[PDB]
Amino acid sequence: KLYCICKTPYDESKFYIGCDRCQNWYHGRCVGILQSEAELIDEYVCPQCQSTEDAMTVLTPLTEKDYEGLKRVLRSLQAHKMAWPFLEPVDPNDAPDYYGVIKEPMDLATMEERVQRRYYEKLTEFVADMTKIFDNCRYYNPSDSPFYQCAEVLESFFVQKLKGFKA
Amino acid sequence: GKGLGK
Ligand SMILES: [Zn+2]
Ligand SMILES: [Zn+2]
Repeated sequence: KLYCICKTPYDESKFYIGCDRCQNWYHGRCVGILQSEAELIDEYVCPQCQSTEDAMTVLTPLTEKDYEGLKRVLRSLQAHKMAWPFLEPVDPNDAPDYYGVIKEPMDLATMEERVQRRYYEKLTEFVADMTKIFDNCRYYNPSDSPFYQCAEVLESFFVQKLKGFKA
Repeated sequence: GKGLGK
């Protein structure tokens, strides 16, 4: 009865564009799209639906192609200059109290094993394990320590590398 | 850092 982001009655004198996801119609004007502009995109996706698609990328099942992606992402992390602390499980000999302080240890080799055995079913689970690596480090190590700074840098890197991951 | 250190 009311349409578009503007919540107005249907007016057949006006140009509408239809969202291919929700099938609701939107004034071309309210979405910044002229008629000549609409004949160049194949599938319009409206503001509300688009943010839903954005949000659900981390929750949809990991495809075979996504798994190729996780392997690449992991490889770029393992190669990063700041990833040296995170390549393997912490050695108790290097930090005798570590496994008493850190309840859920995580590291890149363990994550590689998990990718190998297709342990992850959604992107959010992979991200959760990566986030554990960084949160543990920031928890165990002082803020002025290069270990902590390495976590800060690598997390920032990872967040960038994850943009446009999923189809 | 809650830990004794590395
Ligand atoms: Zn829509
Ligand atoms: Zn409108």
